[PDB]
Amino acid sequence: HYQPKQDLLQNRIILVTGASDGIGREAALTYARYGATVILLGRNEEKLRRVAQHIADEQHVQPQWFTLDLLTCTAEECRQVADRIAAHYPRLDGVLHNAGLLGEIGPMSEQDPQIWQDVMQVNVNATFMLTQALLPLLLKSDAGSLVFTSSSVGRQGRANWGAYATSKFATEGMMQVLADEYQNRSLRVNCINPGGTRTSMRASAFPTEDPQKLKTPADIMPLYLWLMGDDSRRKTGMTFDAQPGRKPGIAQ
Amino acid sequence: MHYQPKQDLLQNRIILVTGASDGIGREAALTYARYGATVILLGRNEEKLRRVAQHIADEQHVQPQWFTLDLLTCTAEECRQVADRIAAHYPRLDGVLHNAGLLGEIGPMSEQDPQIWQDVMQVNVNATFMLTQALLPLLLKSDAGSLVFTSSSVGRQGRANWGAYATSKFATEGMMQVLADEYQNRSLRVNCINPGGTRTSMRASAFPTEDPQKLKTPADIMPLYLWLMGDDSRRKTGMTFDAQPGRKPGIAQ
Ligand SMILES: NC(=O)c1ccc[n+]([C@@H]2O[C@H](COP(=O)([O-])OP(=O)(O)OC[C@H]3O[C@@H](n4cnc5c(N)ncnc54)[C@H](OP(=O)(O)O)[C@@H]3O)[C@@H](O)[C@H]2O)c1
Ligand SMILES: NC(=O)c1ccc[n+]([C@@H]2O[C@H](COP(=O)([O-])OP(=O)(O)OC[C@H]3O[C@@H](n4cnc5c(N)ncnc54)[C@H](OP(=O)(O)O)[C@@H]3O)[C@@H](O)[C@H]2O)c1
Ligand SMILES: [Cl-]
Repeated sequence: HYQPKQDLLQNRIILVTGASDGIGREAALTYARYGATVILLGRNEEKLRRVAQHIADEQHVQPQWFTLDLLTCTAEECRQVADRIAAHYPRLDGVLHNAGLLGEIGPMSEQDPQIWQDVMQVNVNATFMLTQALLPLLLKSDAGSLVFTSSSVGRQGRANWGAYATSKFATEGMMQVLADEYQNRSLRVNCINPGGTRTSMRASAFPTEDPQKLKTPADIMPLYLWLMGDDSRRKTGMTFDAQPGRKPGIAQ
Repeated sequence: MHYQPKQDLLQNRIILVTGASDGIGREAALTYARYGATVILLGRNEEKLRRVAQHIADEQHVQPQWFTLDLLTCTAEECRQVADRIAAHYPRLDGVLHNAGLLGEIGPMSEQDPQIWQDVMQVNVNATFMLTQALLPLLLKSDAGSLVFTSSSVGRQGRANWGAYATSKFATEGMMQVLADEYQNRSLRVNCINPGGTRTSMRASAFPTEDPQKLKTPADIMPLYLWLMGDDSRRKTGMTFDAQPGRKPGIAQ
């Protein structure tokens, strides 16, 4: 139902994490198609260069990319990325925290403790540290938009989703704290729950699922566009479902 | 909450309490012993733990055992070693109260110390998970085990300046729900308790201008703690309960 003009994001500088594949890749491509100056973040250089070349072929402007491994980045290793961005851009109008680690799908009694900690580190701790590093740039926007990525399991825990579900609950908590802090300020903060979407992470979570029964990243982009454009400027502290009527769990 | 069980409610129940050296955990340990339980005290401060054990020994004439485990510094191995020590002395665990928690510092996200943030997540989420995992076999030996996590009002709705702590309490609720779902067809029930504003040092740290005399004490909120460990709550799982349902979240006015 949301069909914005093709220049919705013209002149908006938007950073996308996990831009090298799946939903983040589609978000980067789509934001560029809608006029934005996109900044790509990921850990795999070759995958990032590929997405950037795809965007340059269509927009005739090469977007910049930065590699940052959220699992191993120390507190200072995130601020360094913000300094590099600040050297080339005067502000950030949007930040989409899309990067995420699934970890292990299995019972709590078997959850590998190191993997548990890695999931919490990428999805929660490093996501927080990166956010802290980028807030100054976000506050230079006339109406900045900060978006975190949750999941169906971020609102209702489900058996065998261990660290990932716990990390998505944490994500919603973090978003709500930030939304309240910036309530009457220039920055809005919200979460997007994409719902079951056709990506390799989803296929790993549900190996018996038929991915053709799922919506594609392209299909769920309207919400992604809406949160970065001016139509959502009065909305903060909310978790929005990209697929409100989708039955949670494996596709039937 | 007018729950007033018989004084023998927890007779022949082995219950482990973390953060048993002060505040709510200390009160829970004393109260469970008074209601008949064989209490196991966990904390990081040996001297504090010994004092609480002695206090229970003075009244029950049966001194409960204590184990030291620092949740901020423990490894998965150290949790298994404690569960192994417990299994050596006890045949099961009928209850586990995860009461231990770290507040961190009240302040905006832009100012949050990343090391303190990590410390809060480590104690409240990661170490709480590791200990849970280590204790599941003992809990499953109970006829009706009860696993209880401790949340907060900010674990249901995030508010400004609560940073790592609010985030960790959301995580706590999530972890509890995963566990409840996994054990719903087994003998173990899993729930959360939100004690509400209670007169403790952590509460004073969270609200430095609050008059603590306007708060209920840990003793005053015990009915829910007893209820969750006794047979009257055996068909309840996956829920988050408020010890003070008639209190508006926030500073005491
Ligand atoms: N697809 C779904 O059904 C679904 C449902 C609900 C929520 N989500 C959420 O949607 C987001 C995107 O996931 P997706 O399905 O698109 O999965 P995906 O294709 O695996 O993409 C995940 C992205 O996160 C990046 N990433 C993982 N670990 C990283 C690290 N340590 N440092 C930096 N980047 C890292 C990945 O980089 P690499 O390319 O190097 O792997 C990748 O770009 C996640 O937050 C996920 O939890 C997805
Ligand atoms: N008081 C409230 O108004 C309130 C409200 C909502 C939720 N809660 C929750 O209630 C629980 C109890 O809090 P409280 O108010 O009783 O706080 P408290 O008086 O500070 O007690 C905290 C307990 O946790 C233990 N602890 C802290 N860090 C530890 C560590 N690294 N390793 C092992 N144990 C550690 C403490 O040990 P030490 O004795 O060595 O310091 C202490 O026994 C917490 O989970 C808290 O989040 C409290
Ligand atoms: Cl021993």
